[PDB]
Amino acid sequence: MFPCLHHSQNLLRAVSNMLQKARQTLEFYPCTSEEIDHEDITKDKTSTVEACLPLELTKNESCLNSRETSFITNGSCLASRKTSFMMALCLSSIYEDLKMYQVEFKTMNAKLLMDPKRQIFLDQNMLAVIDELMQALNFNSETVPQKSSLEEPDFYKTKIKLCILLHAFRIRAVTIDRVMSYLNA
Amino acid sequence: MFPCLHHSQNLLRAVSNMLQKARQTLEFYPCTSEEIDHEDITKDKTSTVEACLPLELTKNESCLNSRETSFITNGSCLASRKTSFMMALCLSSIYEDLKMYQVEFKTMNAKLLMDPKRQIFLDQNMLAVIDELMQALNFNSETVPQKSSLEEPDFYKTKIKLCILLHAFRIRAVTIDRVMSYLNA
Amino acid sequence: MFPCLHHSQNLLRAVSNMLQKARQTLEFYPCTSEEIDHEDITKDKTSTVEACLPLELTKNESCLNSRETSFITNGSCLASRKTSFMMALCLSSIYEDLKMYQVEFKTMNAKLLMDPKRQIFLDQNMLAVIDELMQALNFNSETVPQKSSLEEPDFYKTKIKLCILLHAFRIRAVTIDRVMSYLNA
Amino acid sequence: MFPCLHHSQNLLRAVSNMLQKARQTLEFYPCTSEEIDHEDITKDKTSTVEACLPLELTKNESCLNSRETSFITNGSCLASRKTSFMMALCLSSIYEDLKMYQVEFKTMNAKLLMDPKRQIFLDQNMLAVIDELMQALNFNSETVPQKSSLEEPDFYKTKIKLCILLHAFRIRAVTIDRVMSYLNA
Amino acid sequence: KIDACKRGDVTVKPSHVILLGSTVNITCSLKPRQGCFHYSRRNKLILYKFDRRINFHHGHSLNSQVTGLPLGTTLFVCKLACINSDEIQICGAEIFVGVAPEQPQNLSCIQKGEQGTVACTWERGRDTHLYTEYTLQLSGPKNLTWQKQCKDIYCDYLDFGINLTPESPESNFTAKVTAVNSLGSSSSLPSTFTFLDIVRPLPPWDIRIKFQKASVSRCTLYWRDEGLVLLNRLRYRPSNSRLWNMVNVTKAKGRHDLLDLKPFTEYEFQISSKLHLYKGSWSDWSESLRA
Amino acid sequence: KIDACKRGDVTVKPSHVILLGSTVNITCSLKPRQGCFHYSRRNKLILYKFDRRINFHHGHSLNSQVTGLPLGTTLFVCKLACINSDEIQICGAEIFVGVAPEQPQNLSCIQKGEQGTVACTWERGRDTHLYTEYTLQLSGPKNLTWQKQCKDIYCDYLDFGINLTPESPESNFTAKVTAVNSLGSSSSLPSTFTFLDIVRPLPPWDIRIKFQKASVSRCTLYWRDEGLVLLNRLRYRPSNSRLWNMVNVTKAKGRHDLLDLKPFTEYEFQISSKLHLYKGSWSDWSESLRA
Amino acid sequence: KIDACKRGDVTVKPSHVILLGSTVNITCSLKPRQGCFHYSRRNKLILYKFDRRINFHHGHSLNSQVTGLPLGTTLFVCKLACINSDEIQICGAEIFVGVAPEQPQNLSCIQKGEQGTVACTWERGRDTHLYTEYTLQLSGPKNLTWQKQCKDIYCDYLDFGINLTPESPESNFTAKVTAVNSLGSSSSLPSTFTFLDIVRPLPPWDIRIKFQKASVSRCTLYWRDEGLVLLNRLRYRPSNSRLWNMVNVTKAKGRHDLLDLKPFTEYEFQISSKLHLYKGSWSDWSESLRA
Ligand SMILES: *[C@@H]1O[C@H](CO)[C@@H](O)[C@H](O)[C@H]1NC(C)=O
Ligand SMILES: *[C@@H]1O[C@H](CO)[C@@H](O)[C@H](O)[C@H]1NC(C)=O
Ligand SMILES: *[C@@H]1O[C@H](CO)[C@@H](O)[C@H](O)[C@H]1NC(C)=O
Ligand SMILES: *[C@@H]1O[C@H](CO)[C@@H](O)[C@H](O)[C@H]1NC(C)=O
Ligand SMILES: *[C@@H]1O[C@H](CO)[C@@H](O)[C@H](O)[C@H]1NC(C)=O
Ligand SMILES: *[C@@H]1O[C@H](CO)[C@@H](O)[C@H](O)[C@H]1NC(C)=O
Ligand SMILES: *[C@@H]1O[C@H](CO)[C@@H](O)[C@H](O)[C@H]1NC(C)=O
Ligand SMILES: *[C@@H]1O[C@H](CO)[C@@H](O)[C@H](O)[C@H]1NC(C)=O
Ligand SMILES: *[C@@H]1O[C@H](CO)[C@@H](O)[C@H](O)[C@H]1NC(C)=O
Repeated sequence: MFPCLHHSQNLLRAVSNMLQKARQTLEFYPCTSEEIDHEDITKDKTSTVEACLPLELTKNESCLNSRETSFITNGSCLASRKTSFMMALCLSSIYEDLKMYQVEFKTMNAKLLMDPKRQIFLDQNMLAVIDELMQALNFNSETVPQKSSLEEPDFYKTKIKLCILLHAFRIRAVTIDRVMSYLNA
Repeated sequence: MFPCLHHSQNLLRAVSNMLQKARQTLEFYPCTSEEIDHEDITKDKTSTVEACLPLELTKNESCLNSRETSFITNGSCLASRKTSFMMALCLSSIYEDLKMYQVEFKTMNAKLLMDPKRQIFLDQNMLAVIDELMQALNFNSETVPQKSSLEEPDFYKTKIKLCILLHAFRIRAVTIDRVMSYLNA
Repeated sequence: MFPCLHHSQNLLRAVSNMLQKARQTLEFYPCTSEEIDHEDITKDKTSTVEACLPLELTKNESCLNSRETSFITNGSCLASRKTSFMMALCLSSIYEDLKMYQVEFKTMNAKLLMDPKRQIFLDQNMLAVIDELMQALNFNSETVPQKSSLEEPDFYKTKIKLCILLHAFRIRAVTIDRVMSYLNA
Repeated sequence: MFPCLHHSQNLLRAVSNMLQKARQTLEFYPCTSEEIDHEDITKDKTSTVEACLPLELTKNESCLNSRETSFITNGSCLASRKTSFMMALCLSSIYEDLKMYQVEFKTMNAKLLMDPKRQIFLDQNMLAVIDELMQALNFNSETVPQKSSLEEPDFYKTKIKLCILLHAFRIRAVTIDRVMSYLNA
Repeated sequence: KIDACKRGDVTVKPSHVILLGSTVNITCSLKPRQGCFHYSRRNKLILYKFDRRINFHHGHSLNSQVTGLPLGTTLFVCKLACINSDEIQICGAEIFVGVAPEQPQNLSCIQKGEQGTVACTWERGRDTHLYTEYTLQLSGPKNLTWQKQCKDIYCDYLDFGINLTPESPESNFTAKVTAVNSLGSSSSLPSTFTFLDIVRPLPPWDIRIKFQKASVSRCTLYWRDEGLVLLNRLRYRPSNSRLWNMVNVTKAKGRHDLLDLKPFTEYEFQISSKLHLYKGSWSDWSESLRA
Repeated sequence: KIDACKRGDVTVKPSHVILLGSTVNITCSLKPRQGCFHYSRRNKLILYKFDRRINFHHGHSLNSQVTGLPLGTTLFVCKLACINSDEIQICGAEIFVGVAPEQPQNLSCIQKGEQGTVACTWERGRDTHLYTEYTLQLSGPKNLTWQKQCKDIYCDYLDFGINLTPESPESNFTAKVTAVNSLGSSSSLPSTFTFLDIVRPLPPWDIRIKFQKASVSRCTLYWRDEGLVLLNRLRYRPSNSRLWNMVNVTKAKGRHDLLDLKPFTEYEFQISSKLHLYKGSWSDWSESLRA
Repeated sequence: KIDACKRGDVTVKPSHVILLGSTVNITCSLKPRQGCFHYSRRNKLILYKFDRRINFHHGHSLNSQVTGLPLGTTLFVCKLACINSDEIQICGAEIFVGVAPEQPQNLSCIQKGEQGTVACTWERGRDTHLYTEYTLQLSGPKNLTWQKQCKDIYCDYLDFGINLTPESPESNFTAKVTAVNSLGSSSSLPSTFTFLDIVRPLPPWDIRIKFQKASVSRCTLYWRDEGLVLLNRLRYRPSNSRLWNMVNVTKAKGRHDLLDLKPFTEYEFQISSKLHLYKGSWSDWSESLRA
């Protein structure tokens, strides 16, 4: 049993439940996988797409581009002398992916609360799981400050952006789960 | 107020009380500063003697020997982007000094307990303060495992070695306190 | 939402899962509700059967027999000045019911572990839930000491007694859940 | 060693240091034991003066007036089946004495903060020790709510009342310490 | 930057928030680079409210003027229908029709017990279909005020964490509540309360029944409550039928020589205390004591 | 008192635990008060092993002598069949057939690093079908000792939490393992280990490659490991094909003037250290350093 | 390596630990490189016990044979006195004179209440001036033992954390205590205890006095204790002078129709319970109840 793998399995399950709630709440807003384009915020910032691979799959090492964002932050998920750099870079990039998403999700939630009704709001449990996993991934975890606005934003745009992020995040959550399973075995 | 400075001030005070107890308990064993030679276990292993200096005092940087033991372990005492490398190397070396002393002090205490009488034993509070300071100095703190022996050692040799270490450690404790005061101001 | 009601709902669910496991593990041992007689260990010791009723249902008060076992232990589940004695006696009796069952379940588990194979063993999670609920029910909670035997008991008798207790405990768990729901509403 | 005795010894020491500070700060205000009359707020409300005596000293039991304020609150300082009622009533009365003083001290501190200068303010450490001792004395401890005023009171009257309370409280602190020593031995 | 609307942008005049009765100019505009891949006079640019068609223009610029919108939110989504391909949602607007906020007609502040946190309650009035922010301010005789905001859209009450210790039993403290929404702001009239009015004594927690240490009818009741009580009341009514309860009791924690019925039949007992006779609320009756 | 068997009791001779090969006398006896409500010569008292009929007696006393039981547990349940009513289970016995426990042939104790917890490993041997308790005892020169018990039926190893500090580098410490089961007890032969044999140096955690601060072929390797190392070994083998690694390096944390190939092609580097040349195990090779 | 002894080394024959009565050959030897800087026939190599001179040799090799050492530790320090310089301490030896350990004559194991942790107590005997290690082992009917070591030199008792649940009320459990010191080892005789002997019922926690719900002399006492009690005893002795207490009470938690004195004068009440009449210890008397 791997504790980070348990957190990652909790993350994928939490996103799956939130995604189901989002489809039910926003009946008109189009939130089916077919009608929602895949857009990834972390497209160029992080190297999870390349660094997070089984050791057998990655060989030439040429594609790792000049140790891109090679922070290699030390953390409680692995041990400093336990695994190869290929997994050390991957764990740092996964931490960065969760930081980029959590900062955005909190911004969306703060705008959603202002709605006169409560049609939809991001799951507090899902946000807590993202923070818990980041704390294990990197010791120098930064907790996002409470975000708020002094004005009211258009709600339709936030609800379309929300659906686009949730689906992309779910794909990211499976990718983290596969890496955690590989680390355990 | 600096929390690490408070721990260092607690350390110097704890050593001062233990040193006074040691002189009273071992009346025959010679434990006065005049009769005890200065011997430092961390003579060559760590660069606290050179790295831990006020920024004004250190200039040529030639004497820092090839970044000796330049682990630069990140820790809660300072912030990663807060102070110059001269203090980052110093904090790592201070952590190493406390690790070398704690491992030795625990070995002496385990031998002292076997004594039929209880003439002297290392202060549990002083050992706890050393561990607390190390936890702040470096996140990857290693807790020393309970040490024990299956035989009985000569006690006179342990009691002479104890006095030699206590006096040397007290000088080290003032050096840590001066650095912590400089960091605060 | 009532926190004790949440613990009681957790208790009923935990017993339901353990009961299903017991039927699957002990295929030959008869553990169907039809073949297992109802026997309650707490038949005369506690007054949960009479004290734990909705206020509308209990009126003559004659049937409460001379304030039987009227310890009225104060606890975090209710408040001291919040509810009528009829519910105060009930909460004490429920605490006593959980104490009688936990002491017995631990005795059975200690005998079950000695089995050369591991056909069945009491759920650690279910035992933990019983302890958590008791801590809320009464401040002076007593934690049962680790129980062990220096000999090996007959296993068939323990496995028949286990099935008889599990079914009776499940009925008790629903009774606690009904009282917790009434307290919440 | 008795943990409540350690808290009581901490209380007497904390009052002694605060009393010394009060005399130094208020040079003109008369705060010497000779010029300050003894006035006890808990004169009739609690029976600590009579109930808290060594078992040998109290015999007729007639003077205990009709079990005055005989709440007998159960607590972590003693055990329920450990000591005689004479000490059980005493521990409850001591808890009540600390509650009467803490509520008053917080009211004085809230008025003192409004002063344009900071000539004197009640020691936060002393207030914390009073709360810690009360938590051990009675499980149903009530934490006093933050007190504040929307106007500015005369400061001279608060500073004279403060000196009268501090001296009376110090006598109460020694009385608690004597009882705790008797319980330990 | 995830972009919600890529094919085109839709504007609303004057704004998404409008006063009840106003008319919004929802205008759907398509960027020139985006559009139907094959020009044909069959493709349309529909506008839908709750998926109901309101307009259709072949040209990229579509203009609509919806009127008589009811209170609430209406989702106007502007989709593109091409010749054979299915409709692609392009962009949409959510409109919240709102009205000016109701002023709170009545404000009352109650503190429970001598030691209590002041809590103020107000009548919100009609619910404006808009986010509502409530501010409660308490000012003493000196012009110093505590500021607390109930950001929650519906607030039963707002509680000041700090306990109020009155410099003198007769002081004047004034409380006001302000409600602000995108459309307008309403402030309650200032209400001045003396400390005695705000404080409400706790119901007496303790109760004891003794028949004057004898089999005699006379009964003595030993209860306990908050120390500063200058008055009290007791229920001596027979349990089977309520009769009369004494208006006032002497300032005694322990009742003595109360007239009680000679039989030993169970009697319900209730007790209340008044902190101040001149301007103090009566405490709630204590839990009934059987017999 | 909950009782599992109310209708009747079943006894086993000699006991539920028997040596492989022995024969058990399972005897099902019915209490006189309990029984078939209507006497009839149709009701029977069956005995079943894994629900398989082995015997049937009309009388309350049933006697059976099962033989050739294999290793494992066999549930013999004795049910009552009446004339028309369904069979009621009365009582049953669970028999564990076991054999004498295997002695551990080999015992090895290894401590990881200068600071480590001693861990001892043994070969359990054939698994006796019985609960197994393992005791590990470690004694020093004179007979002081540390003992821990591995109650778990299967134990990979038992670890002494206490660290071992050797009064002198050459000392003799002896370790023994005892296995006890209902049927018998087997104890491993005492094995005497000197401290150097138990200790195993940690692989060097640090590694640095420098080409003598120049473009020259000569390379300097700056690694770090446990302080008490009097020997060391380095891998200079070419990365493409492994060739030879130097048997010993000087007692230097930082390698100097090592012969390295003139090309800058990536080379794998592995490092090991020996705490004592005379009687110390080699450390595991350090994580390969690319180039 | 901090070295306590540099100028010279001192050896002891046979060892620092010796049997009471033996003679130790303390020999102080000086390394050739170290010594008095100026050779003179005035410098000496003294040996001191508790700073008392026992011998003095000009030569580097000093030999002494101390005899009749009493029980305890004696510090023999060997200092060097030069011609004008002050004495420099060179090295020293601490000798612990000890005797063979006493065997524990009596071992008793007591468990408090039906649910309790078994605690065993022994008589250590004469204190050997040496480190003492005590091992307490408890074995059940077959051989399965719990191992616990009291490393503390003085142990009042050793407590087994695990509660003992007896497979049957009549079982035999055997307990032994072993004491080991550098000089020798003494083991207590095995003592066999049935579960009833080990268990001791708790004093009844609850007590209530009722005069049969009347002013009549007869009194009913409602107490509560551990469930498995088959006997009990009550103190009806008059408070002013103790008289007699009934040997046994019926198996009733609530006493009924007890003979009590007609006056209402305060009477002390004490209660005890017996778990088993045949082989169970009496419980301690419950806290006296006044009147
Ligand atoms: C809406 O637009 C029409 C034409 O574009 C214009 O005549 C009318 O005044 C506008 N009304 C508002 C409220 O903007
Ligand atoms: C307090 O405030 C009110 C309203 O702002 C004002 O009328 C009054 O004069 C003020 N009093 C003082 C003393 O400033
Ligand atoms: C409070 O106001 C009332 C009426 O405005 C006045 O009669 C009373 O004197 C005031 N109290 C104080 C303390 O000013
Ligand atoms: C079993 O019982 C039979 C008859 O009761 C007897 O002859 C035989 O010796 C017994 N064998 C054992 C092993 O008890
Ligand atoms: C140590 O124990 C072994 C075996 O029990 C024994 O042979 C030996 O004599 C013992 N040594 C001492 C000094 O007691
Ligand atoms: C350990 O035992 C070996 C052989 O039994 C012996 O040669 C060696 O001297 C012993 N070591 C000590 C310290 O007694
Ligand atoms: C002590 O030493 C002397 C001379 O060196 C020798 O004669 C004697 O036998 C020794 N005694 C012991 C106990 O070693
Ligand atoms: C239990 O141990 C004792 C002493 O070691 C021995 O005499 C006895 O035979 C053993 N019993 C079994 C069943 O091994
Ligand atoms: C325990 O031992 C006694 C005497 O040694 C014996 O009479 C008794 O039967 C034994 N009990 C058991 C259960 O073997």
